[PDB]
Amino acid sequence: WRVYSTGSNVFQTRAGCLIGAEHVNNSYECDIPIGAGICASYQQSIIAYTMSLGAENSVAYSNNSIAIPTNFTISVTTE
Amino acid sequence: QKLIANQFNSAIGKIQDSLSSTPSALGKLQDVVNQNAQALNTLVKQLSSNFGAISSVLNDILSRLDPPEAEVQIDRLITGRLQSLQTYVTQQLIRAAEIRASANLAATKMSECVLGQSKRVDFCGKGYHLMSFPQSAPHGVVFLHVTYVPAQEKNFTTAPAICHDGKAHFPREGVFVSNGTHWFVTQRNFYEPQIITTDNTFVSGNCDVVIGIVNNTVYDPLQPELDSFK
Amino acid sequence: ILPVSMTKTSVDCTMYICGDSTECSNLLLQYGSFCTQLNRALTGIAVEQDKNTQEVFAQVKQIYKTPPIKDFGGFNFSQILPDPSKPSKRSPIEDLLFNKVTLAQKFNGLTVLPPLLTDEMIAQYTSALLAGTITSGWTFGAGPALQIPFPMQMAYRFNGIGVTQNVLYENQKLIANQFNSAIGKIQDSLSSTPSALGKLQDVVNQNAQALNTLVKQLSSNFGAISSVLNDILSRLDPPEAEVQIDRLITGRLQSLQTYVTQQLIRAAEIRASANLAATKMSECVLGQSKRVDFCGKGYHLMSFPQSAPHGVVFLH
Amino acid sequence: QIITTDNTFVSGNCDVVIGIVNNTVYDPLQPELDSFK
Ligand SMILES: *[C@@H]1O[C@H](CO)[C@@H](O[C@@H]2O[C@H](CO)[C@@H](O)[C@H](O)[C@H]2NC(C)=O)[C@H](O)[C@H]1NC(C)=O
Ligand SMILES: *[C@@H]1O[C@H](CO)[C@@H](O[C@@H]2O[C@H](CO)[C@@H](O)[C@H](O)[C@H]2NC(C)=O)[C@H](O)[C@H]1NC(C)=O
Ligand SMILES: *[C@@H]1O[C@H](CO)[C@@H](O[C@@H]2O[C@H](CO)[C@@H](O)[C@H](O)[C@H]2NC(C)=O)[C@H](O)[C@H]1NC(C)=O
Ligand SMILES: *[C@@H]1O[C@H](CO)[C@@H](O[C@@H]2O[C@H](CO)[C@@H](O)[C@H](O)[C@H]2NC(C)=O)[C@H](O)[C@H]1NC(C)=O
Ligand SMILES: *[C@@H]1O[C@H](CO)[C@@H](O[C@@H]2O[C@H](CO)[C@@H](O)[C@H](O)[C@H]2NC(C)=O)[C@H](O)[C@H]1NC(C)=O
Ligand SMILES: *[C@@H]1O[C@H](CO)[C@@H](O[C@@H]2O[C@H](CO)[C@@H](O)[C@H](O)[C@H]2NC(C)=O)[C@H](O)[C@H]1NC(C)=O
Ligand SMILES: *[C@@H]1O[C@H](CO)[C@@H](O[C@@H]2O[C@H](CO)[C@@H](O)[C@H](O)[C@H]2NC(C)=O)[C@H](O)[C@H]1NC(C)=O
Ligand SMILES: *[C@@H]1O[C@H](CO)[C@@H](O)[C@H](O)[C@H]1NC(C)=O
Ligand SMILES: *[C@@H]1O[C@H](CO)[C@@H](O)[C@H](O)[C@H]1NC(C)=O
Ligand SMILES: *[C@@H]1O[C@H](CO)[C@@H](O)[C@H](O)[C@H]1NC(C)=O
Repeated sequence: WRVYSTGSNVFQTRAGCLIGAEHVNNSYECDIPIGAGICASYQQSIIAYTMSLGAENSVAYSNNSIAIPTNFTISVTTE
Repeated sequence: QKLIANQFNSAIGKIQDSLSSTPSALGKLQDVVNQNAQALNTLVKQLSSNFGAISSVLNDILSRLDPPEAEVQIDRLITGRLQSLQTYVTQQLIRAAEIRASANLAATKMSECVLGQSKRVDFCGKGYHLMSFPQSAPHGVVFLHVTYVPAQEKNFTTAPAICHDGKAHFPREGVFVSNGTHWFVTQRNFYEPQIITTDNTFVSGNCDVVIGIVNNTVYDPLQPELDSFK
Repeated sequence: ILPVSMTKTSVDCTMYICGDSTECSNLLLQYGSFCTQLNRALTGIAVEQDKNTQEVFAQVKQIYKTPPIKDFGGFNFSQILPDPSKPSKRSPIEDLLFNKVTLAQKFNGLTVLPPLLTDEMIAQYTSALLAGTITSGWTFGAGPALQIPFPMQMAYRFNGIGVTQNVLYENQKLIANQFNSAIGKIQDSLSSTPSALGKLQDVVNQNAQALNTLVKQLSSNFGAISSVLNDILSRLDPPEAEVQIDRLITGRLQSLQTYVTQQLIRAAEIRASANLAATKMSECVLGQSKRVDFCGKGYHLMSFPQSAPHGVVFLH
Repeated sequence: QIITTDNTFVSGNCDVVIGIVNNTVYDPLQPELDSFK
């Protein structure tokens, strides 16, 4: 079981030793759950990154501003 | 009505393709079927296990150790098989409890969504709930929640109340909104501005108490009719 | 207070039972799928714990952020919103809750997988929900978030419980003072008694007790001449030591089966509580409930969620 | 709030309901119509 003992792609995480998947500084959504908030995904390579919890969105707010819709969209959702 | 009909028809169409294309859409039912079949198979496969005996075939025990001693091997096999059946039945009981909880939730969903309309804000899919339709599935029920999702919002500047001759006017239903120069009252979920009237609003207290009042004139529909007949 | 998850444990059934002894491992293999079925059940309940947290907290598609210019009409959310000063983004009441719950180490065979969402991420999700229910009322839980001035939002919430709007605005100072006093009182209320967090601490204690009972069982012998397999192999030759090893195997495997059944029952219970917490998060904070006792003693207004170790803490 | 015909709606004669009690109900339209016609 000496396979996958290469040193060029050996990583360390709070979830454990991770081999092969190259670590990146970017962030994305969940693809494959490793423990402790790290997820691995495909790309011609495998990468492992820290989770992104959804794109940041800030609501413009003040003591005298409102926002009411001007249109609707119907939708159907299974369960 | 035309736009609502077209959107509803398009959604009811697209849901079919959504189920068709995705290979893992129905995972919650396939999980149940797979778990039951797998438990049954691993039960049967356990029949050929040894449990520490000279053999795993029953008849071989009866022809290789003679009744005075083969009873011990028979007893060991009996205990092993009985323990395996015990584990299978206990797993089945726990899974049946889980399915009972799921079925009670499904019954509540049927009663509330399908048979009526539920104000529970996130009990029937994203958005406000309009109606729902049930659909049968091999080991479950499939709902089609039809929900009203607002979109295309835009900014406005409001005040909590309107002052007019010193009497604090408030909206009867909805909220005052301003387009920049004028003032309007609108239903809280759709932008249909209507000129402010003494019928669209109500009064209470007076000017000095509310915190964010603004100055505007409030229409009075009785005045034009009264002035017509002087 | 509601529990939502318990520590994701797992046991190496073969290694645990046989304790590195190769011949014992060979003998145990004759039993078949027991050692695979137990591991599979433990993995199954292990995954469900991540499912519970993802179902309770991840109710929002985006991570909202409260505005910098804090002018919430006199309401003072300082005790509830995240605190920049601390190294973590935890809020003061969240910090008090994290302090109020205290302890699962390395053993033979046992292992505890880390949760899929770390405490920082859960605190971030709760901050997102809190900012959403502060700035946008209830709309953000059912569509694109619409800002609305907070005093007006509370004025409309009053209108939802049969009290007209004008009762709020003419009493805004009193409402603000009462709300701030109650929010400030929640902190010392929690700090007052160790029994406040009974549910979460009880969950942790029960898990630890089950794990300890599983580990302590090794000191027993189940009718064998000794508890250590090496002693068994030293005293007897294989044709006679096989019976003793089988005895120990049945005893240890029965103990493991009891532990796994207990964990399955507790998993069902905690998953029921996590579904209840998810329902409360969906209904109370994201909206408003006409269920007269589902969200606190009295007529209901918006709530605020808070993260706690292995659970949620609602401020109804 | 003082009773008016605006925040009050009408149904039937005065006999059918038990507990009915007499009083006057102000009208926000009669004084002005009488004043100006
Ligand atoms: C509300 O949104 C709908 C689409 O969701 C708009 O309908 C479109 O209107 C344009 C212009 O009339 C048409 O070219 C499209 O074919 C319509 N789409 C559909 C699906 O019918 C509608 O116009 C929007 N309402 C307003 C007031 O802008
Ligand atoms: C805001 O609303 C007012 C409503 O009065 C708009 O003013 C009217 O604009 C229409 C445009 O055709 C004119 O016909 C009316 O005569 C205007 N009203 C008056 C009293 O003159 C105004 O244009 C709107 N502005 C914005 C930016 O929405
Ligand atoms: C909202 O906040 C703004 C800024 O803090 C307030 O604006 C001030 O209002 C007072 C009273 O009308 C004026 O005297 C100041 O000149 C305003 N300053 C600025 C920079 O705008 C505003 O009053 C607040 N409104 C509410 C309803 O709270
Ligand atoms: C709204 O209107 C009221 C009444 O017209 C204004 O209050 C008056 O302000 C003037 C300022 O010179 C004083 O001389 C009057 O004595 C005030 N009257 C009362 C009854 O308060 C008020 O300033 C206006 N506010 C805005 C924002 O337009
Ligand atoms: C809102 O409440 C917080 C409570 O955390 C107030 O913060 C206190 O402010 C006073 C005076 O500045 C300090 O002496 C305290 O140490 C602060 N913390 C506490 C826990 O009392 C804050 O002043 C309030 N008001 C605003 C506008 O934030
Ligand atoms: C309604 O009750 C509140 C208390 O719940 C009253 O507020 C108190 O009023 C007294 C006397 O004005 C003050 O000494 C207290 O400090 C107030 N407490 C708070 C928390 O504000 C309020 O006055 C009552 N309303 C009426 C109309 O009597
Ligand atoms: C309330 O008003 C009704 C209607 O005017 C009163 O009913 C009349 O009472 C007088 C008393 O002398 C009788 O003579 C009439 O026969 C009653 N009916 C009608 C149709 O006039 C009633 O008495 C008043 N008071 C109460 C307490 O009900
Ligand atoms: C990624 O981030 C780490 C920590 O901030 C830094 O040391 C490193 O240089 C960055 N870039 C790469 C390619 O790792
Ligand atoms: C309101 O205006 C602000 C500033 O121009 C903008 O950032 C915000 O997106 C607007 N509101 C909406 C709902 O787009
Ligand atoms: C019930 O109400 C009627 C009038 O509505 C009154 O005459 C009667 O005395 C009441 N009965 C009791 C027991 O108070």
